Amino acid sequence: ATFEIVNRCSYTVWAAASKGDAALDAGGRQLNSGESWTINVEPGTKGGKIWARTDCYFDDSGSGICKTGDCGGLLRCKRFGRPPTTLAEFSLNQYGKDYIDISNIKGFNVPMDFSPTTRGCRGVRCAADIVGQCPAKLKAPGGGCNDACTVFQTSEYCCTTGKCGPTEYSRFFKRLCPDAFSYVLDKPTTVTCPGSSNYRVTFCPTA
Repeated sequence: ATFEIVNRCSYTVWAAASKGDAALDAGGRQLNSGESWTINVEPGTKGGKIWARTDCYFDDSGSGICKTGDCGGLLRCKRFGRPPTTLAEFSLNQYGKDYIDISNIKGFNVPMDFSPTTRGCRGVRCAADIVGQCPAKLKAPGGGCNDACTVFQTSEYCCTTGKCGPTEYSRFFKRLCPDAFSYVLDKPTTVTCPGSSNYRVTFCPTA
């Protein structure tokens, strides 16, 4: 499977890509404005994610920092990212089907489009101006908009039981971004496409 991570943002970003315990394809890139990087994701791959890192410096040694989605300090993300981050997440070939989906459970820090490039199903999207109306207590350290948990690490906000519920915060994201997860116990927003379908990820969708 191929994912086309297109960067439409007016700035530079370091798209990111991990299956959490490892990179997915090349793990990390940097695209300037209007650039795409094409990664081959392994078939049957479970639980990969793609996100975007903001405001960074990495040497000729793949280290450094990013105000957002910093993955243990390194270009080539082999590990998931530091909050706050719009979460592009897929599981492929789990019995004929594929699972695409965007989640704000890890916050928001860049608008995204995750859409199939094949025939089959729908893409999902979360391009509202989150940073723009982020509640000030979610107001982000880097230039994103943090999630309750990353902000209080309280039970409530963290679903630190299993038994959960919605919060005045979870719905800010949900009022804004309905097709994405605003919390764990969130009525899943998954979009089951066809097996082996190819996708396209877009940073700063039409707008």
